[PDB]
Amino acid sequence: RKRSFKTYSYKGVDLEKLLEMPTEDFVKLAPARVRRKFARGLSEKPAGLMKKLRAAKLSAPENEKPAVVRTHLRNMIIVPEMIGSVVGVYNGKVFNQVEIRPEMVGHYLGEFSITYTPVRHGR
Amino acid sequence: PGVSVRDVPAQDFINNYASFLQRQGKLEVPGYVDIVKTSAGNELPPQDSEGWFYKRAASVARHIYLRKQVGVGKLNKLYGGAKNRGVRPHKHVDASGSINRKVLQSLEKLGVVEISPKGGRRISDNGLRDLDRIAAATLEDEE
Amino acid sequence: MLIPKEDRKKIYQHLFQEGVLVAKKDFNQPKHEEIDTKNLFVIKALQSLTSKGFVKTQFSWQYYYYTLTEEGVVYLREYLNLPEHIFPATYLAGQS
Amino acid sequence: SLVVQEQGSFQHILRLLNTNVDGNINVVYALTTIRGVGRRYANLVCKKADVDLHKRAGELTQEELERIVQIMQNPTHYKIPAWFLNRQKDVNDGKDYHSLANNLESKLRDDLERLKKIRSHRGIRHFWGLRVRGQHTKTTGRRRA
Amino acid sequence: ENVWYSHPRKFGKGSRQCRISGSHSGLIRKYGLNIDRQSFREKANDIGFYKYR
Amino acid sequence: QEVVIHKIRINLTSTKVKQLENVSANIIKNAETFKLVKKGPVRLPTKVLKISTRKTPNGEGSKTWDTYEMRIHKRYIDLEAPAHIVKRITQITIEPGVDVEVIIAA
Amino acid sequence: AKHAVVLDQDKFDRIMKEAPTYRYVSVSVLVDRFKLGGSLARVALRHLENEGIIKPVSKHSKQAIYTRAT
Amino acid sequence: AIISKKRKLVADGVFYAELNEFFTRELAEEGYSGVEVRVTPTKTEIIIRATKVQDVVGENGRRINELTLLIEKRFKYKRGTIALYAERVHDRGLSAVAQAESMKFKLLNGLA
RNA sequence: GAGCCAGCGAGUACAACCUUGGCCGAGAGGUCUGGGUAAUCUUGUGAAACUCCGUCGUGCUGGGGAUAGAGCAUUGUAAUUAUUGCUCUUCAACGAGGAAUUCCUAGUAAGCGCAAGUCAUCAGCUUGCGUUGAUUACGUCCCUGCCCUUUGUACACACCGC
Ligand SMILES: [Mg+2]
Ligand SMILES: [Mg+2]
Ligand SMILES: [Mg+2]
Ligand SMILES: [Mg+2]
Repeated sequence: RKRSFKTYSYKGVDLEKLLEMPTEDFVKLAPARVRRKFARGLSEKPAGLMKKLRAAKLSAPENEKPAVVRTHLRNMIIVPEMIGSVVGVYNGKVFNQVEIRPEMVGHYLGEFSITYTPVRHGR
Repeated sequence: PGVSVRDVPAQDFINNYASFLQRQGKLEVPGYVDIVKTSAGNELPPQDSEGWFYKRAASVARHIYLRKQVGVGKLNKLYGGAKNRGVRPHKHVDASGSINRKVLQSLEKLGVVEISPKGGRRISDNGLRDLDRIAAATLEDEE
Repeated sequence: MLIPKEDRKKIYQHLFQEGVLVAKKDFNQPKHEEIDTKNLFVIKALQSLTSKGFVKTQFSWQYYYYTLTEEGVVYLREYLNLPEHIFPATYLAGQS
Repeated sequence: SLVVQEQGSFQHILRLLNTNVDGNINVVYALTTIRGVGRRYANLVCKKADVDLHKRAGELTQEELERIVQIMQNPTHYKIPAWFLNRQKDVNDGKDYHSLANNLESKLRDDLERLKKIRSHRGIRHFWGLRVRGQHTKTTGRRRA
Repeated sequence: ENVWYSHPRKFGKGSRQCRISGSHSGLIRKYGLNIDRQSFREKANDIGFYKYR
Repeated sequence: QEVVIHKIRINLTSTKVKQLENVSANIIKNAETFKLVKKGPVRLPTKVLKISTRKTPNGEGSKTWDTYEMRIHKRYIDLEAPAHIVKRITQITIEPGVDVEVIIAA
Repeated sequence: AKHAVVLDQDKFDRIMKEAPTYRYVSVSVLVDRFKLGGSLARVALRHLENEGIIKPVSKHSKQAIYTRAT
Repeated sequence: AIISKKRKLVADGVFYAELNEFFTRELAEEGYSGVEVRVTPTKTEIIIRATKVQDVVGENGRRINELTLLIEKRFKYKRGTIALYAERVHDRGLSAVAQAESMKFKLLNGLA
């Protein structure tokens, strides 16, 4: 063994760089929408939630999950700083628990929750 | 008598111009040839492919000659047509702007087009002469 | 109603100067024209005045209009201090 | 331009990239018929090759075919802008790439799998067997896969 | 007095009120009227607008 | 002593047409009296302001419409004449309804 | 497919034999007398117009009406 | 100031309408019928047709003055550039608005 | 490919409107600069459908463009439940539609685009506009509705009646 199955990733290389690249780098190595978002004024989006996540990471039992960070800001994008931490994406009812992974990278928080309950009767 | 540019039936004139350009081999290539659509609505690049550009240039020159002073946007507008936009009805969207600009530049380099005041471009003397010659040739051919 | 009293006083003074007041029907507006106070506050004040007589109010076309009655004028004067032979618009300044 | 003189009859239906290139017709058309190449792309490929679009081209040459295959394989090596492609910008930090046959299908499958793994809204929709790109199924398309 | 009592209402249906009702429904913003259509109709003659053809 | 001709355009915009015409006539008369070089009353295309509106408030019943419209009438009188004269003209010949207006700068 | 697209020497020869005859030769006419399909037919027509044989009547795109000499 | 001519005209019309509305609202007791607006240079003449002209006036410049002030406040004008006048109506019965107003008043009072 | 012609309009200074002209970009779109508060500048809105010469020839084909995947753009605070645009790729149903039923009598019908309206951004909608421009009546009460007249009426909340 050497390479673990295959790299869980964005556009090329491996994980070791993902976790330690901060935000600008990520943006540079991301889609167009994301870039646009980054360009526009960031105030209240990456501020408090991020801090909370960091705190959770710090004060975990080690090996087990961090504390669940609840989120209205479902508009936010999954940057690599908080891969592993659990986020409670809001859907009117329920802060739906979403687990952030090495593949969930560069997608919106709101697109892992689903607000409605899907249709029955006939699929 | 008096030979003129208008006496020739357009398409023929354009063809002649294209031929002349080909003979010259000095209109200069853009770089996008057959890696280019020509309009934002045309689900197929130019069928002629090699050449075509020359013809386009000639057409542009002719247009310039006809009008007082012409620019890029206007040219694009003239060129573009209907997008088979889908199940939606047709709009009018303008043609390849960059390509048009390139063509204009080429013309300028040649000495067809001259930069005008107010806005856009008009015609050079040499270019005019060339056009006249082409017209004459066309007339001769017709005869 | 919750007014820093200074602002209220200022408003009153302005009213006295005028003999009239024109406001918007626009709450959330940060500061009124002429007076350096919130428009909402001014409106509230006007309403209060109306409730204890004094002012006459019209709500036409998103514009509150306000005029003082004799009693109202007197009240205003009392609030201020200014004794007699004073501004409003009950009589002309000179020739206009 | 010219009618095909000489004996002719050089192979009805050629096999290329694990798929059926149809005889006669035209190179572009053949490419299109392959699961993964389209019209404009096909045209571009033809241009690169340097064959006439007028020719029916089931009587194509072997060298030409090879060249075409090579072109299909490699965007970056040849003069293809690399934003004209099927796929572009993929894995971690790296390069744009595309396939055009069986290969293309495989790539698509892989992408789908990835999406599923991610469990993104789109992925979820795909899983369901539904409408990924938010088109209203209140009235339209009442049969489905 | 409270801090957050305002979403950015620069543009859209919410910003553009009418002059009379202050509604966001059938707003004629053509020629800088800014009038809910019914209201305009009611007053159109006074505002110079007459029916001919 | 001066006789400094600035070249002055009088605009004449209105809704009411007859009134406007009358005003124009008056202006012309004044000019004649003062005896000046001027271009006659030029008439520009009548800009029409159209407001199409569903006759209904509630949008219930048949779908009927009312095209309410406004006629704008815009005239130009170009005077090759002095400043004082222009001022005088401005002072006399003002009617209700018509928007009298002066450009002054050629 | 209904065939009549395949190209041969023999086929060419038969086509040639001959431009003479027929009041008018129209791509349409050529196909289907069961000859080489559309484009091919057009090409043949063009060839026939090289040195006499079949002179033209119309010249339009797709409405190309030709007739025997002389 | 300085806008498209048509636009300006429209604005003016709107203003006039507003004024009319205000008059209807406010000068109910006075028996107001209609406004006449003449926009000359410097001064602007706002003529008012009402039944109770004296009432409208007040007592040698009061109510009218107040109204003027209000108008100024509304539309960013200065003192002098607005001139109000309260005039009589030539034959009230020929007017319609006035009649309507009268009827309304009667109704309010409580008549058959 | 080439030819290349309209009419209604609309359009900003306290905002951010239309935006030519120049350079970058396959595009979309960026940029610098203007001109326009408007018979002046956008705008001859050189709109389409059309016309000409060539390429495919009657094969679910290059007809048809849906669903799809990816990227590039833009609007906005926010685009996943694709806003829209563009680029490549996918190529589904559908060979003129049964019972039924709509609209129409001349610059009409039908086609074709423009146009403002809503509008930060989105046109398959809408009110207008012009361009191309026919077929067949120029009658009748067969149907449908409506109108009257004469008739009959235990109805008058009037046939959903009594
Ligand atoms: Mg089409
Ligand atoms: Mg014009
Ligand atoms: Mg196909
Ligand atoms: Mg709509």
